[PDB]
Amino acid sequence: FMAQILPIRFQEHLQLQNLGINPANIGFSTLTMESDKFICIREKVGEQAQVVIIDMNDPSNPIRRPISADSAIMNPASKVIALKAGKTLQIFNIEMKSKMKAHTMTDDVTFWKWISLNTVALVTDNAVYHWSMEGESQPVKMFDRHSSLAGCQIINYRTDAKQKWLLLTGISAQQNRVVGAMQLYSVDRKVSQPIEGHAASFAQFKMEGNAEESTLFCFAVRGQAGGKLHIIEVGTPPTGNQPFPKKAVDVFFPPEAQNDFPVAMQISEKHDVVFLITKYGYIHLYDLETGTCIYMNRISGETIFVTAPHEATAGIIGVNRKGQVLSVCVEEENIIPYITNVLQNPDLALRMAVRNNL
Ligand SMILES: O=S(=O)(Nc1nc(O)c(Cc2ccc(Br)cc2)s1)c1cccc2ccccc12
Repeated sequence: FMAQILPIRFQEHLQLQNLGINPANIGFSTLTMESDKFICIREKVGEQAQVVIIDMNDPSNPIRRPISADSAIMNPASKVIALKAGKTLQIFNIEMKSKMKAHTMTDDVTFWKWISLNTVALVTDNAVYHWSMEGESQPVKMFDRHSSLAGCQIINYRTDAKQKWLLLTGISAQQNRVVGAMQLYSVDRKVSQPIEGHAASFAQFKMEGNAEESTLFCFAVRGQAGGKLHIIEVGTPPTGNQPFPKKAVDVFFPPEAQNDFPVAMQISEKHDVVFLITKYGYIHLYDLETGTCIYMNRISGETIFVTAPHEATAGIIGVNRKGQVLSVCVEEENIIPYITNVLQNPDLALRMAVRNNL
């Protein structure tokens, strides 16, 4: 019953191979998507290093230039790009064709990412730094790396909106298993906590009855107990708030997907829904308040290796290994019908309508 309506809208936005990208460069080491505004690809054509910027508002006109960099990340919003070569980092203003700032690190930066409109996080083998793109400031060390992530491939770093909670995520091969290792750091406490996790995100959520938003930490893991997802408030509730009761739910994997595991998460600011993507190209939806699983489906035939928030729909946008650029968001008009008649969870249907963010 109601087999035809879905709680999500799937969209294809682009096929990068149709825009002249070599499929060999459609991967984590050469293609970045730091927000839904831009895709940046490093390509070696003949002997020439080139960097291609796809403006998602004008994608059929990619800009391609000879630029030598080990890594290239567009600003989430501005026409500004961070470039790295060896231990030397530069931030460049594209629109004004001008160098903004440069810095030479002592240690190699193995992973970097824009964490805000104006700040780029730098991960080295032993520490994490934040670097403002503005003014004269140098990178500032935020914390030292926990031994539990030693030797990991770093896969993500992110913060809460207030930049008081910092999360570093790595994976390692333990025999034939991919084991996720996170470090959660409290700026104010100066304390780290090691956490077995594969994908996470922070979120701000206003509980019924509270005047102030709660800062939530959501992570998903496939460990020895199977797939689990946790939704936890970090630190102490804002003055006047009740605390958010911790939620813990299973994360399902079908029998034919024993080697699947979580790889990405984004949280809808408008809908209070967690989007979880797996290595095999499945998407899951969970309610942020309860952890309730809303929907699961395989949405991509290829691994989706990078994601970002999709701002226009308060959804998730990603790029798969073949170059499909795809998004998923809540279908606002069919979500409650689906919850009512397919999930048959009227409490969730009621709570979503009472939030009234549809
Ligand atoms: O749009 S650009 O400004 N194109 C450029 N092409 C060349 O050749 C540039 C050369 C240049 C060297 C030194 C300075 Br200072 C300024 C520009 S800048 C640009 C700058 C930085 C990174 C880019 C990556 C992909 C596409 C264009 C890029």
